Amino acid sequence: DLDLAKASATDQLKKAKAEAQVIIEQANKRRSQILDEAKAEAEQERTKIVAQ
Amino acid sequence: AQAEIEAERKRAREELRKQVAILAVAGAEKIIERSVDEAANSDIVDKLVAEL
Repeated sequence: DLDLAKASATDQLKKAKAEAQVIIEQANKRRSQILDEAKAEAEQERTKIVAQ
Repeated sequence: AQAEIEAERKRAREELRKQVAILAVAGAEKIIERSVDEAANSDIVDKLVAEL
């Protein structure tokens, strides 16, 4: 029984590592997806002011 | 964007100055050919020979 408890513990830590990677991955994907939209909108703003 | 606005200001200023410059000399030419005579020819030739 003891060993089943040990295995559950190591499995919890494995799941924690997987979720850490997944959440930081999504956070970096969000960095890029936010910055690209900001880049395109600022650049179209430039184009508008220049045309003015 | 501000940089290009300023550069286009400069470029249009130059574009206009060019036309003014060429037309000034074309007008001067036509005026001269319309206004020279024996007196002006004699004056020019005498003034250059006086320093030849």
